[PDB]
Amino acid sequence: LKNPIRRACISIVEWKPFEIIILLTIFANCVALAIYIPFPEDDSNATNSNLERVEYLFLIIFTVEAFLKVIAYGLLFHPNAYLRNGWNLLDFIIVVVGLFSAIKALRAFRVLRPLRLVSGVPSLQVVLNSIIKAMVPLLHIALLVLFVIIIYAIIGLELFMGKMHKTCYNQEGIADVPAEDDPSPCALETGHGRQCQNGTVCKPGWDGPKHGITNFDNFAFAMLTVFQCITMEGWTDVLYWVNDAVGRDWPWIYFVTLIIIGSFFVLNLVLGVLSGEFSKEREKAKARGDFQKLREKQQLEEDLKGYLDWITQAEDIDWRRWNRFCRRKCRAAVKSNVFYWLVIFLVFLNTLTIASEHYNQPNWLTEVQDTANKALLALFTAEMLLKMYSLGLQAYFVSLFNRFDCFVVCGGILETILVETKIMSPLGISVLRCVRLLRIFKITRYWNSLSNLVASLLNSVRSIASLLLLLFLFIIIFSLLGMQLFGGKFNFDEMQTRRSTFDNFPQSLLTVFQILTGEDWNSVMYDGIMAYGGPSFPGMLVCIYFIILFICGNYILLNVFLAIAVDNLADAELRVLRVLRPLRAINRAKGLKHVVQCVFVAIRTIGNIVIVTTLLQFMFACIGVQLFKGKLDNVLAAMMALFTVSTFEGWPELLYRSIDIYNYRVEISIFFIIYIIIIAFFMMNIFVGFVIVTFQEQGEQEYKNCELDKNQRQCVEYALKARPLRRYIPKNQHQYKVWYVVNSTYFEYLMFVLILLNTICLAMQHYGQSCLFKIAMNILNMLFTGLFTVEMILKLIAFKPKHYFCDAWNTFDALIVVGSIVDIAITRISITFFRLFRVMRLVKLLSRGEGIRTLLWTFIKSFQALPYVALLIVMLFFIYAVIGMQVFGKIALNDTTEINRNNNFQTFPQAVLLLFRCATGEAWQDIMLACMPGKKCAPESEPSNSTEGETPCGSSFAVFYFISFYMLCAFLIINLFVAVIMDNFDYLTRDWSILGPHHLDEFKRIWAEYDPEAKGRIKHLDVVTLLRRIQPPLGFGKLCPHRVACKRLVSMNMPLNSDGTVMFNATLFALVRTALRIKTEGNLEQANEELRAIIKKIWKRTSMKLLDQVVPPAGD
Ligand SMILES: COCC(CCO[C@H]1CC[C@@]2(C)C(=CC[C@H]3[C@@H]4C[C@@H]5O[C@]6(CC[C@@H](C)CO6)[C@@H](C)[C@@H]5[C@@]4(C)CC[C@@H]32)C1)COC
Repeated sequence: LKNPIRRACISIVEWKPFEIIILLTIFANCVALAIYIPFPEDDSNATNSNLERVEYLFLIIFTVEAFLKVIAYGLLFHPNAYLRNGWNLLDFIIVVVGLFSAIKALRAFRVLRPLRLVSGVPSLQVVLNSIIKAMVPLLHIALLVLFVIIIYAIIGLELFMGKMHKTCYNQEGIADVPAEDDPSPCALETGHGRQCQNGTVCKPGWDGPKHGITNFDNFAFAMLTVFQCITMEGWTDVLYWVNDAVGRDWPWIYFVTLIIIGSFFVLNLVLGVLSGEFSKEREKAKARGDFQKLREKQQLEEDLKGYLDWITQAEDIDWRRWNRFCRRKCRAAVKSNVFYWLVIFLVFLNTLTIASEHYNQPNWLTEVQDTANKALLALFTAEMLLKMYSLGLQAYFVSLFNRFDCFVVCGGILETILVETKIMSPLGISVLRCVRLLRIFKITRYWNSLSNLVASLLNSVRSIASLLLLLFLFIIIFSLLGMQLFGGKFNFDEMQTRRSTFDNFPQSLLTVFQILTGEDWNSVMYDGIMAYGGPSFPGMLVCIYFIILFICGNYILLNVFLAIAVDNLADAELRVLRVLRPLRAINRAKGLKHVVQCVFVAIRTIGNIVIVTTLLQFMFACIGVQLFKGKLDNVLAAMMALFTVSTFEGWPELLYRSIDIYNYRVEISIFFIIYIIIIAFFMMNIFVGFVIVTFQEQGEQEYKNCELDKNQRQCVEYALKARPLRRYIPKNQHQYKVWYVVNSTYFEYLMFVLILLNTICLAMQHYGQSCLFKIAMNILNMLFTGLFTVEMILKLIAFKPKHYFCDAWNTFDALIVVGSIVDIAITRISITFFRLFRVMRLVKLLSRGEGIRTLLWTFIKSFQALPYVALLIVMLFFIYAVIGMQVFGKIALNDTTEINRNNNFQTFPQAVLLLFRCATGEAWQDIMLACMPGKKCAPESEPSNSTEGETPCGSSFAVFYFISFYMLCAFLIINLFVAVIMDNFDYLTRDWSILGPHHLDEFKRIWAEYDPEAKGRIKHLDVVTLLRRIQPPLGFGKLCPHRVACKRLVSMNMPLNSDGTVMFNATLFALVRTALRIKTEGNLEQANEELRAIIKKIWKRTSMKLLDQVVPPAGD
């Protein structure tokens, strides 16, 4: 605290150019660290030598800036988070520089420098703050995944402990396989791993993972494997591996349960993000009403144009006289609808003429195609001057739509004039055809169903710019960190050209992008860990770097998808055909027939959008193939055919294959971006249309309130049905005191730590097995069983066995006890559920998350509209499963040809498995490509001698059928998501911020619990002793028994039925009165209307009139 001169004279240096120069310095540092040519070890080629010295200048300017800030602010620089981050970065940099100068791991902290750029730039701090704040309330949800990612993993340790040790090394350290087949053990019960290679040896070894990484031993490896499986990428590979290793049909249930739990968790996270976004899309947005401001702006524009037309009419209604007379006729003629129809027909005909190019290269007609184009200019000019003559000079020119048309036509005529002469790289025909596409924008003026969409697309870019910049900066920092960590260490002791590397900046950036997309990232991570950190205790430090790079990346992309949701918010602002019974049976809900009707009535608009996108593709393909891709399918079908393998699963495969003409017009790939991006918007816009359709399907079911209020009506109808309970407690006081004290936070914590160390005994079981650790875990298991028996004995007798089988959680722990006593009576595969019971005790931790279990109570109990969609999806599976049997019979299972014993189809359960695998999108393109007309299918039948060279297996129709199946399944799961989010809208997106009605319900449950006496008639001298604390949020304040004693004892009359008898229902009604607004005695109008309209229109209580016997003491 010192401000005579220096503090006053140093806080003045806060110029805008000062921050500009600081940002320029940061950008220069980022560029300097960008190249930093990596070397194996200390190669001073005069480049890194100078980059070493530049760091001195950067450090000194940063530290003088920090000193200025510290002097200016004193003990206020530190509390700010970003200032503290910058100070810590600077301290680390100066410390490492000093340590190096005194005499290289800390150099990676320099990579953290670009983050400081976001510390000062506006319009980015707010975005990052909103992003980090949105995910906080959902953090608890993420914790659940941890439990899951442990639980099932433990199951594997029980069932797949060292099941990959046995191999099929042919002679000595070499398996009898082409380095691809899993050397499954020569099991005593044959059927899997037969290893019939005419001379085989089955010996223990490591022939599982490509590097011995994802083996189920070494529990951390099991966790890595289950995490890799839970991301929906390559789980079929490990499923086939384990099925070949141990046997068929036994373990698939585990993976199916894992995948369905993962899907449910994804749904839950999406609903949580929905609630987080809705908490701000309406609140604080309807307040300022910026949408109303935009509506006012467009209304003002419309009114201005109308009044200007009025003024033009007024001036026109009265040398020059002939010109004025012709002005009226010119202004009247252009407004005729016949003229507009003729003009639009001419424009469409000309656009068809310029689009008549069918990729041919003739000469007799191409010349005819030339001159007419020039005439089109006249056809695109006559209106123009008329709009400059019929309408005002400054009126028509200023509309933000027709001005674009003027620019387009002027550019087109100038380009035509230019291409009339010679020009290198003309592109004139391309841009002329592109502006002919813009003629359809006039067609877009009519039928505004696309004009509104394109206006929303134009609007959304300004908001999405910040998010895309943040994502680009994020991938930049992560690419820099990846380049620093490896720096060309991808030797692998091999020669084959790896598809990715971290030696140069662009290749590292594209590798990071590919990892973020999740395509083949597992193999890249395996290679990265095997480069230096071989499987061991310190070798896993690399692996975590990948994991974060996915989640913190993907979530952001999902947040970008949430931004897309915000953009959406911006867009919202003949054999066995006897199965007809379900069609008649499912006609009861009637909640989806309207959905089908809306979909099949909007399919026309969907097809029109598909057609216009196909026309755009035709234009782009014509331009590209006429200008490039010169041969040393079709201009409107080749892109579609590529898209059949480029559905966002295969375009990364295209990049993967093309990373090896070569660079001749690679922009098509980026075109394959933009088009897909256009789809990724317009289809999303169609989905946004579907959103509106869902808003019409389910969002229009709000009907009329027909009650006193909107939320207080819900409170009244919720607090009038609440009834008091008793909660009987037995006579045993000592044992129940032991329950209250011992069986409490202490007991649950000790149970959690003991089961955790039990897992450390079983989850962390020794790799392979050792006799010492074996007997250690045996005796520890005996001790655990003993302590479990002791705890259940003290929880059984002390709980008054009469009351033992009453509570629901008591029955749950009773089931746990019965599992334990099964354990002690059997202490064995397929019966070792008791150990799972121990991991089932981990599920008990979820109970301790009562605050989150309500979420579960709203999901698993949400099975009200779920049965209808579930029946629809299972009948879809039935109809699409039984139909494939006869058409794909004799599937021709063969080893290592993508159709094998694991890929078998003739068996019904395996066919279901295959169709489920295709449903999730796990490389179903290969499945589609595995059924060709020329492929032989089980040449065992008598007329299969290939006499005519014909394979009796067409199967060239499953592509369209499976595409339709994928679309239907995606639409149905979207429908179920909409159903569940609508079911939980009055639960999650409610007023849960501070004073949500569910908080009132929880406090009602507290009232049912907070009064242990349960005497029914609680005295006024007794409620002050215990019921003094009523409710913090709803109550007036912490001035018990009543903060407003006068109001709460006069308006709510002091209850004195029997020595101050208070009724639970009467007290709840009093709390409602505190929430509602009715005055003291003499409120006959509002109070009597509320209490007598109960019979008719407020809360139907014609029966159970007991309220009209307890309220007259208080209210009636
Ligand atoms: C009482 O509250 C309702 C009321 C009336 C208006 O209803 C709105 C409620 C949210 C709702 C249904 C609306 C628009 C965008 C909808 C989202 C589009 C995204 O599409 C998905 C589907 C899966 C992905 C393919 C893309 O993301 C979802 C995550 C997202 C979505 C289905 C979540 C729910 C959203 C309309 C006032 O609310 C403003």
